[PDB]
Amino acid sequence: CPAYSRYLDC
Amino acid sequence: IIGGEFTTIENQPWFAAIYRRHRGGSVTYVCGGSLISPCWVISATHCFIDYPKKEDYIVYLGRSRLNSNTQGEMKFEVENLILHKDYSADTLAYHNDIALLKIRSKEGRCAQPSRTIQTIALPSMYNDPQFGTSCEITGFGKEQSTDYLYPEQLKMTVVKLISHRECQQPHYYGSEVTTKMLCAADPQWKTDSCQGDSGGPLVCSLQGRMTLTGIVSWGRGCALKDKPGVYTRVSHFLPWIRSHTKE
Repeated sequence: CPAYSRYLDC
Repeated sequence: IIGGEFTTIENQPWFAAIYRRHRGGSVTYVCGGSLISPCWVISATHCFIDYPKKEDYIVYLGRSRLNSNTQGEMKFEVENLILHKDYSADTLAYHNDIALLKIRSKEGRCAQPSRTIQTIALPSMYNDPQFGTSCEITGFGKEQSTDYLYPEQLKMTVVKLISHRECQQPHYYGSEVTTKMLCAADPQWKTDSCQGDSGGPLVCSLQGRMTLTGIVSWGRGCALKDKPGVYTRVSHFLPWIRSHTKE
């Protein structure tokens, strides 16, 4: 994951 | 959503709730989206990149609650899952973070507008409001960065558009933020989107109309000083959108 993702799986 | 208020689908009738069916029969929330025409929901590519199979996904419209039914919701299957060819993820951010889902019910029908279901308008190409414009975001995302559970009731809040000039300062994002992206935040840093809000709409009033101005993409933390939400700049993707949907 990118460090700043707001994706629920991250 | 950090801060802001609980709401219902009626106040955000284009919001789509997107779920993934698991191999053990369990079904879990993936991301938000927006209804831009009856057969089409727009969202973020990063939501679907790890599991690219359109058969794993269910889209609900008219839905105010995350794990329980709302009267008036409609369930849809995904007929195609169109991800951006140029999507990419950095150590920090996402690029070209946009996706399209063409929806049909098991009855082959597309969305019927409702008290609880309405489409949202796309902006004119390269047309955006000015920095400092108040806009609305909606989602089922965490209410605090430290939570492990998602709220059951839909939420929304208001944030202000930030200039690319201000978004690029070094103590804000720097060169990570491109012109394919829009930043927005609370002037006091008290409200913001968060994990589980991604794919969801940033909605602004642009020349009278409620317009879909961005798609929740990334940000460092939620409601963190000097760290605004970042969104896919919709107005910069109309041709991509028209190609894939004018079908």
